[PDB]
Amino acid sequence: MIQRTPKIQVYSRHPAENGKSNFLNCYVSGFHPSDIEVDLLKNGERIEKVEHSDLSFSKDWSFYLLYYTEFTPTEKDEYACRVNHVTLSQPKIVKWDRDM
Amino acid sequence: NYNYLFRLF
Amino acid sequence: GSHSMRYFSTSVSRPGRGEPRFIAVGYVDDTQFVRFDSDAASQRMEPRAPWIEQEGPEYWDEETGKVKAHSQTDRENLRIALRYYNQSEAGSHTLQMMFGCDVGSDGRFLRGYHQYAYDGKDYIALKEDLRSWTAADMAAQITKRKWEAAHVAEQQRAYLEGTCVDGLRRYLENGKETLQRTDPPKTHMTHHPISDHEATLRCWALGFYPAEITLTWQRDGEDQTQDTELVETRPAGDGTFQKWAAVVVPSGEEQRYTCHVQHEGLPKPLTLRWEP
Repeated sequence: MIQRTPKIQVYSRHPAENGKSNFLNCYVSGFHPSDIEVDLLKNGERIEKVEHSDLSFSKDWSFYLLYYTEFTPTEKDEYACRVNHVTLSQPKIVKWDRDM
Repeated sequence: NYNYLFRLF
Repeated sequence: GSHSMRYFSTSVSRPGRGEPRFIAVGYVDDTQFVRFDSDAASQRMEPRAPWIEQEGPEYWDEETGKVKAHSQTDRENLRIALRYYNQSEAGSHTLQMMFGCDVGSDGRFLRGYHQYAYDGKDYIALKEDLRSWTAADMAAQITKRKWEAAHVAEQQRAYLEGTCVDGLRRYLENGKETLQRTDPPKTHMTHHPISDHEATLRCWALGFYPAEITLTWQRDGEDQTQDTELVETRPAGDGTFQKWAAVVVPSGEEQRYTCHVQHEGLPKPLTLRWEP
């Protein structure tokens, strides 16, 4: 039984300008098995109409999903990705850093 | 195009 | 240059909470064009690219049939691996499959693939010659002996050299606008002080297709593969890709470091120096 925790990247589709239309992406990759919970959070509360790509995988058989939602960023609005997987005892939260 | 046939292990 | 078609299937058992979930997904290069999800309301092979919707209703009927068949088979293959490996009926298990073909600039068949993995490990695979099998362990030997006897290699080789290349060639024509396009990366650099001694130089590449790219750091013109952080290429969500590479530079030596971007879409490799 292989068990690999997901690599998590939280990023916008386009370079973020406060008050400009954009997409918030949470990319989870390199995990096994495929069962995974992903939420996008606005200020620690859960965003509703979050869409995700169809389950696919890499040459090494590890899975990757993209979770995305339309958003307009502002200075005081902080966004995070929350991930749970069989490899994690407790959900993992990764803050969106518009520089990273 | 998907292939037509799939075999049991 | 090569083009490629791949179908990726995942079957996941879940004793007590139904029958196996089966998700299948088709790609031409780095572009998804179809899907099937045994949990999708539709229960059809659905389009995921503009240019596939071009296909007649006879395509969608024949393709839905073939993938539902795959679904039912890999469902039984989860039961068989369970017996071969002597595993409890309590545990959830994964069976993944990958098949497809590559064609050259000319539409000439180049190579083909037919591979299974059970619980994230290689199980059985058609070798490069499309005539023989690699079995990862004793359970797969059993499948190998079965398939050697039933001439399954010859059957698969037929599909890989025929229907698979015929389809890929049809898609590369109908999706020419999209699939034979070359979106070059939009580049920039960022600076992030880590300590009093060191800082991170990050080289960004955004909105590029295909996903194949090389970001390399050079110090005084010599390659700095040691101490380069490279993140997995990631999807923007619009069919283009993003990637970055980083080095921890001794603070006050930023000018000694240049970033090199290589991509199918660039006439020449791009160079970026740190500019305050």
